[PDB]
Amino acid sequence: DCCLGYTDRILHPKFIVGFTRQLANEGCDINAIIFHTKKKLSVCANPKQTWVKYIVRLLSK
Repeated sequence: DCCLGYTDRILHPKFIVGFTRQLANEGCDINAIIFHTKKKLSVCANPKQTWVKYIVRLLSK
């Protein structure tokens, strides 16, 4: 259950209903933002990307 890398497919804000964080010091070797959909389809994203931070920002508003 660790993200081993990041999606390079588009992250569509309208389909994303929340996220979970993966930290490189809790079991897994890299940090990741895991977005998920209504369907609970999950996708690994790069925490350092501006677009990822933005969506996280949008969910928290």
